[PDB]
Amino acid sequence: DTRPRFLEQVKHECHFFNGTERVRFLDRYFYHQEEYVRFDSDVGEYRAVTELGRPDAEYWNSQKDLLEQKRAAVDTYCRHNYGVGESFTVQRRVYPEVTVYPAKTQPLQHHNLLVCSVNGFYPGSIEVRWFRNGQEEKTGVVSTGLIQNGDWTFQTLVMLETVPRSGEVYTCQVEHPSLTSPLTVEWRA
Amino acid sequence: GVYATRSSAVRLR
Amino acid sequence: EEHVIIQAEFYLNPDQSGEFMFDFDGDEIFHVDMAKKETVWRLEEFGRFASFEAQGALANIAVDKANLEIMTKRSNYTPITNVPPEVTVLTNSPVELREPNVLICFIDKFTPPVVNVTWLRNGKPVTTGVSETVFLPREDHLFRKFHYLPFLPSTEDVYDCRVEHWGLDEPLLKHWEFD
Ligand SMILES: *[C@@H]1O[C@H](CO)[C@@H](O[C@@H]2O[C@H](CO)[C@@H](O)[C@H](O)[C@H]2NC(C)=O)[C@H](O)[C@H]1NC(C)=O
Ligand SMILES: *[C@@H]1O[C@H](CO)[C@@H](O)[C@H](O)[C@H]1NC(C)=O
Ligand SMILES: *[C@@H]1O[C@H](CO)[C@@H](O)[C@H](O)[C@H]1NC(C)=O
Repeated sequence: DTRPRFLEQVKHECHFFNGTERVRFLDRYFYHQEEYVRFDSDVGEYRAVTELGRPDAEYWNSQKDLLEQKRAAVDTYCRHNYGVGESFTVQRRVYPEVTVYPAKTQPLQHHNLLVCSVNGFYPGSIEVRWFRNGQEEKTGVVSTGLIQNGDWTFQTLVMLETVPRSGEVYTCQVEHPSLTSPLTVEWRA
Repeated sequence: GVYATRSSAVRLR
Repeated sequence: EEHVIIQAEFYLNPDQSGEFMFDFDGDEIFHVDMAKKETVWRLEEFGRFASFEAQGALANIAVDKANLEIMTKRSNYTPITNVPPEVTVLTNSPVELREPNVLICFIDKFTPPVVNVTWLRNGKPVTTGVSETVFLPREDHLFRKFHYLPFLPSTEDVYDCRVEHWGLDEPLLKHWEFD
């Protein structure tokens, strides 16, 4: 199917700062990937983003009733919907399960990678740190970064490049809004 | 509570 | 900002495909099944706490359809440029032999929002237990999508996620096998 495609998108966005103390509403219209006209609650009128959107900005700005609908949206739309979903979105908290296992940076070689696998947490903000015998190790640390699972949970792998010596105890430490104190998992060689 | 729909503005023909 | 809630809509010609969904900080709260005219909550618990009149989504999509016609004309029928996807396959938890896990196929950074996705087990299409999300919006106004496959890890099976998109010259296969 080589037929040309044409795509319309609309995004009605509500931006929240300090709960609902400060709210910004954006009414955004897109043709393909390009935004061509928008209503910003900071402005209170539509503005063309590209020349293509100018007729719409001018037509919509001539409709006082339409503009007042958009101007009230921070209250009637944004603050309202925030209230509706707050208990299971804003307040959603799921602790991570933390696993440590050894790995290899290159096949055949002995174990020289410690993986701290952090799974199933929400929200996304998280801090994972490695310790060797109680001392934070900041060198040789690489990660997958923050991975969205698409199902309201996240995961991340935080790896430490190291050559384990007998007696050493390694610790992966995880801080997260769902936790009241750091979660630690030890690994011994 | 009930989620509210923001509507999409009608372009002129 | 602390949080962002986005009501994201699209309509695509000539496919006559339209989507309506709500996003909270990058996760889907719900979308509307246009054919069934029903609200589909991303997690079932969501629907115990909130409701949505699906009909309102239908009205918006009708407006989006009319607007697309107008804009297509205004642009002198300038079509979308295909942007092919990036594809990643991962598991949802650390893998242990014969311990139930889930394969995730993440399809990212693409447009238009049309894709064929197939799970392959040992080179054969599998559909038992699979699930998927609708098209999820990106801040660069491309799209994201997830496909899922519950599976029982073994040394004998390999998997691939096969993705077809008009921006690809050939289908993209991303492999997974037990480490
Ligand atoms: C998804 O699957 C179908 C499987 O064939 C793809 O191809 C069809 O392509 C022909 C081209 O003339 C047309 O009949 C339709 O466009 C498709 N459907 C059918 C039933 O034939 C389709 O293009 C695939 N989509 C993508 C984006 O790869
Ligand atoms: C945030 O909200 C509280 C109460 O609603 C207010 O007292 C405070 O000044 C606000 N500003 C911040 C947190 O900077
Ligand atoms: C479309 O074509 C008309 C004349 O045919 C021209 O005036 C206009 O600038 C074109 N618009 C775009 C977006 O190319």
